[PDB]
Amino acid sequence: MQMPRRFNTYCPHCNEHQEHEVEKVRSGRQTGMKWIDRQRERNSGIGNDGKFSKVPGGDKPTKKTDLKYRCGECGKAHLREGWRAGRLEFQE
Amino acid sequence: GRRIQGQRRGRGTSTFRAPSHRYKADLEHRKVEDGDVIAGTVVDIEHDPARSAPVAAVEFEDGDRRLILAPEGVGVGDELQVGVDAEIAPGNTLPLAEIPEGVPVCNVESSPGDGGKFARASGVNAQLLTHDRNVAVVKLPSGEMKRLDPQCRATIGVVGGGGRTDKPFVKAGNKHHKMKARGTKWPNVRGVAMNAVDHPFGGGGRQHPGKPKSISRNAPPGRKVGDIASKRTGRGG
Amino acid sequence: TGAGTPSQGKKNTTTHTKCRRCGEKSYHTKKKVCSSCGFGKSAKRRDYEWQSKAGE
Amino acid sequence: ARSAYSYIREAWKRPKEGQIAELMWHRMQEWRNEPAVVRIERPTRLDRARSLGYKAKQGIIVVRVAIRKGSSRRTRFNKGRRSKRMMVNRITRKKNIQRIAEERANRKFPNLRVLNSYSVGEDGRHKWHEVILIDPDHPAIKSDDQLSWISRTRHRLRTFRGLTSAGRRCRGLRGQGKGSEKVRPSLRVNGAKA
RNA sequence: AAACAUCUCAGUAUCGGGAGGAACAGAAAACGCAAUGUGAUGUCGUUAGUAACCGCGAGUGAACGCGAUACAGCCCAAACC
RNA sequence: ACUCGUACGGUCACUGAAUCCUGCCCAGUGCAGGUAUCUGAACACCUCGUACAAGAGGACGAAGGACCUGUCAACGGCGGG
RNA sequence: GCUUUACUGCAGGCUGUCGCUGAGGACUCUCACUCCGGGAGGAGGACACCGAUAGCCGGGCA
Ligand SMILES: [Cl-]
Ligand SMILES: [Cl-]
Ligand SMILES: [Cl-]
Ligand SMILES: [Cl-]
Ligand SMILES: [K+]
Ligand SMILES: [Mg+2]
Ligand SMILES: [Mg+2]
Ligand SMILES: [Mg+2]
Ligand SMILES: [Mg+2]
Ligand SMILES: [Mg+2]
Ligand SMILES: [Mg+2]
Ligand SMILES: [Mg+2]
Ligand SMILES: [Mg+2]
Ligand SMILES: [Mg+2]
Ligand SMILES: [Mg+2]
Ligand SMILES: [Mg+2]
Ligand SMILES: [Mg+2]
Ligand SMILES: [Mg+2]
Ligand SMILES: [Mg+2]
Ligand SMILES: [Mg+2]
Ligand SMILES: [Mg+2]
Ligand SMILES: [Mg+2]
Ligand SMILES: [Mg+2]
Ligand code: NA
Ligand code: NA
Ligand code: NA
Ligand code: NA
Ligand code: NA
Ligand code: NA
Ligand code: NA
Ligand code: NA
Ligand code: NA
Ligand code: NA
Ligand code: NA
Repeated sequence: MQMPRRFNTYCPHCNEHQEHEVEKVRSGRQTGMKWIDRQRERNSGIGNDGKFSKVPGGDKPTKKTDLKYRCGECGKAHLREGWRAGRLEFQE
Repeated sequence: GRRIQGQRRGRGTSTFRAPSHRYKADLEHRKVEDGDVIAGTVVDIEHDPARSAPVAAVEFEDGDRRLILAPEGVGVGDELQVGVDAEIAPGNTLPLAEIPEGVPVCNVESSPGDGGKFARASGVNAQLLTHDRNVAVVKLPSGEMKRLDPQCRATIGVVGGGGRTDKPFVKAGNKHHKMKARGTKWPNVRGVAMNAVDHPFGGGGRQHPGKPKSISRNAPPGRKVGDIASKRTGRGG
Repeated sequence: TGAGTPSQGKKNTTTHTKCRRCGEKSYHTKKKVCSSCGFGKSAKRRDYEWQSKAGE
Repeated sequence: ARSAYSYIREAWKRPKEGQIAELMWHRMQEWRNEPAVVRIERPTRLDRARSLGYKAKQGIIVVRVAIRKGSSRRTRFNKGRRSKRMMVNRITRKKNIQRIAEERANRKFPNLRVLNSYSVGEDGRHKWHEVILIDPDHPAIKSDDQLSWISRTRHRLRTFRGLTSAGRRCRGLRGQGKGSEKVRPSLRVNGAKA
């Protein structure tokens, strides 16, 4: 489906309607220093590694919208519920 | 499954051992201080139970009596010599350096003084091709060109008993008698005639190997069977 | 040949005999080892924890 | 001023440097041709020995023991095992090489008792330790107010029960506080969890 | 664990080596109710199924302290001879 | 162990005396050889990060794989129109 | 019990790296180390073996 790149809507920070800019959430890079990372190293040994011997689940036929709504005046973004969309293209 | 036959072998149990206690001598070139003066006289010709080939009994000047890997053409009364200055006649042993190129040789040492390792079976021989101060090039019976220290000793002539392979065994019984004199388990049951538990080719409603017969060099024992690291198979091409 | 009664006839071989060290008819005269006390194999006396129940 | 001993110690801080480096390169050649347990007239590291209790006295013995380097020389399982227990290559013994060395020396001298031991280097596949043993039956030791304690019956076979130097450290008894909950007073009394 | 792989059964069963009448531990490179505080070590009661671990599932699981029992503190290496 | 053995050896397999014979297929799988380029781990090395460290990234690149080739008395195949 | 391109692992083989290990992306040497020789000495040589680790193969086995 199509979606405007910018549009007026409620900003939970400003607490009033303002022009927001919509962007798809780009994945953040992992640091490899989280607790789970240390547990993987610690707990992996001889034989099966329990949970750490498992591999990548799979895919749902269509994913939900994963977006960031950025306020055009205070610059602070907020997140919203996503909805299933085979494709999402922005207008302008 | 169970260990395959090739694995039972390594344990060295009675069934797989050679009847060593029944063997005569460990054929090795005599040790000479130097000078070559060492000579002896052939006193008798005997059968070697470990090689199905003749062997010669020799009495050496200094009293030593030892069996020798006999080349063809050696008989009672003959005088054999071992040393750098040994004459160049069949039955004598001397370093590849003192040997004239183009002469057939047998019982060649791998490294000077090891007593002989190459070309020792019935009727075979090595071929001294090239000389040098550093390398003596010999062509082994397999056809390979081997570079050896010219100091490696050898015996002039071809090994006695040539042509043994020319006669067929004809019957199981004859193989039997020969096999009894070797460190080998015989007869041989085909893998494909066994059960899956006993061999990788075992099992099935009819006889055929499960997978392809060419097995990798890296296969572990118990699985390395069939055509080992075959560069090719069949006859075509 | 039946593995039962008919095969029992060739049993005239002496193996286990009265042991010099413990007195039991367990000294295997072929192996020169007592299966009861360990004589011939061990200076220490043969004994195992499984010869009795675990907590006893 | 510095004791002469302090120089032996200083040299051994860096066994791959200076003169000692060359001695080792020399010595090991002969050591590699020696047996598992060799009694030596004098300790290679005199300062070390005296520091551990060694005395140039009757009934005091020193011996160098060779032990292979590496992990456990382990046989693979011959019956059912869950993956976690199918291991072979990475399994290592819970007793350190120095301790193995002390036991081997002690068995060679059934009547003597281990006092202490120390390292004297290693090559690519051996590790060498010199063990100091004591004759608890020789007067001179029975009359020595510093070693006589080892003559007590309670001390028969000290090494085999981990009452040794390396024995106690290897048992996790070094610390008196945090970390020694499953260690003191003994590994067995704590259910064998350290 | 209602299957099962880590986990659990369990450092259990069993095996190898060895001491004593009891073993072992033990005079802090401790503790860390953080203190102007405690003062070797076992053990018992408690702290507490707490902190901690764990397909964060099922399960697993201390310690400091406190109240008791009994109390005990010393010898080398080296410096200088 | 084979082996008091050494290619006329002995190991590993298939077929199963003699006689007449044993066609076509290397795409898949297996084995083996080669390989410009691509891919390919760790150590050491370079960059960023951290007064250190975790960590992120780069350069180099072994066997192996991609790719090419040989091979069916190697696994096996030999149809529809 | 058995099978395999089922899941997960474990031996074993191949290969890089570190230690043993030394002198002057290709090279010489000798002193460790290895093998041959009764010895003298010869071959090989910082490789190989062995210890550690990393990648690939891995129903041979659990
Ligand atoms: Cl989206
Ligand atoms: Cl034959
Ligand atoms: Cl002792
Ligand atoms: Cl306190
Ligand atoms: K289990
Ligand atoms: Mg694992
Ligand atoms: Mg021989
Ligand atoms: Mg034939
Ligand atoms: Mg006949
Ligand atoms: Mg036989
Ligand atoms: Mg057959
Ligand atoms: Mg059948
Ligand atoms: Mg099988
Ligand atoms: Mg058939
Ligand atoms: Mg067939
Ligand atoms: Mg029966
Ligand atoms: Mg106790
Ligand atoms: Mg269950
Ligand atoms: Mg569950
Ligand atoms: Mg537990
Ligand atoms: Mg505490
Ligand atoms: Mg040798
Ligand atoms: Mg299975
Ligand atoms: Na851990
Ligand atoms: Na089959
Ligand atoms: Na002793
Ligand atoms: Na522990
Ligand atoms: Na259940
Ligand atoms: Na079940
Ligand atoms: Na778990
Ligand atoms: Na209080
Ligand atoms: Na093909
Ligand atoms: Na092919
Ligand atoms: Na069954």
